[PDB]
Formats: sequence, structure tokens, C-alpha cells
Amino acid sequence: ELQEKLIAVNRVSKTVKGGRIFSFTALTVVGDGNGRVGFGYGKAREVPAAIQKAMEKARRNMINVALNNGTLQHPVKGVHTGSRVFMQPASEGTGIIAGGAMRAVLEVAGVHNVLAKAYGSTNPINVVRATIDGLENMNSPEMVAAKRGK
RNA sequence: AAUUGAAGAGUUUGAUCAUGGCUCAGAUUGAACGCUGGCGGCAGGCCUAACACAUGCAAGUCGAACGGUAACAGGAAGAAG
Repeated sequence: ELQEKLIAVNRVSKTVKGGRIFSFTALTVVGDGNGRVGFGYGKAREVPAAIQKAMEKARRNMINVALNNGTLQHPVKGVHTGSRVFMQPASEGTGIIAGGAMRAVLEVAGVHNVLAKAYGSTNPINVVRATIDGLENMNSPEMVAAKRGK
């Protein structure tokens, strides 16, 4: 049920007095298959060290996303840093058809149908979080019955 | 029952995030060239010189408009081997 996966890994540099020392950072997103979306970045001097902290941080900071059946309740716009993310429900249509960075967050959230097409900046670390912000701000037709109806 | 569907990647820097061009994955064509090549069905086939042309053919048809025997097909009459 853990359903965890990595998006991408990127080598970086420091350049201290002695010379260049290269660290590694692996982005990861996790989910239970029905809502409960979460993610983690982290860093380390090794590849297996950095991925471990990413999956470790992905356990905490997990929030529910509301879905109808196996689809979104409505289309929702979301932005983060310099990235701009749109999505459409498209009920049982073709499905989970999207490029890397945003592929992980949709499939692990539970959606096997919605279309992405992420505009603006397509940076792996900025394109993620635009989903979680765009899925957190999304509200549910059953639980908006507080404002709706009466 | 009927225009119900939306992907990204690479590259500036010691490394990073924007901005921003270039490049690639797709489909398509009245196509060509390179290499190769079994059959069938359907469709397509001078996109440049509206440059110029050999030869045949590409529009004739009515004797039930009319005077007519020029053809060969008979019939009729005549003259002969």
C-alpha cells in the first residue's frame, strides 16, 4: 500500500577552498492509492543516501485529496514558484497520460484518468508542489455542503 | 447513438532558479533520393517550361428535309469463256 517512487536525480556542486565536492538530490512522491498525497526532496553525498531521506520526509506532511470514484471532482488551476499547472477530470478517458515530473504525483494519488499539460516552467522540483497545492485548494461536492445547499 | 479530449525531453553555470532562443520525440505528403524487394485490392501519378511539338485518334450524325449513283452488297437484264 505504500506505493512510492522517485521522479529524478540531479548532481550539484559546492566548490570549497580545496576543490569541487558534488552532492546528490533525489525528488520523490508517495501516496496510498486513494488520496493522502505527500512528497520529499532532501540531499546527501551519495545517491542511495539522498533517496532514503526523500522517501523518509515523504511519510510526514501528507494531506487528503478528494476524488469522485477514480477521477477528479472538477478542473482546477494551481501554480508554484514559476510553474503553472492546469488539469481536467475527463471521466475514465484514455488515462494517466503525462510526462515525467507530475507523472508520479497523479498515479500515486489514485487518478488513472486526468490530463495534465503543465504550462510555464517545467522544472522537476517546481512542477511538483503545484499539484499538491492545486489538489489541496480543490474542494469536495459532499463536504462543501456546509456552504452549499442552505 | 453523432466535432467526449490537452505529456515532454535536451542545451547557458563551478552548481542553482527564472527569462529566453535553438534542437528532438508525433502526425502528415500528388514526393524524391539511397538500400532492398513476394503477391493482391483500392486510390494516386509533370507540383518545374502557360516551353515547344512528330504521328494517329479526341465529334460527328440524319435518305423519315432534298436533288442524287461516286463507292461494294445484292437483285434484275444483256453479252461471253
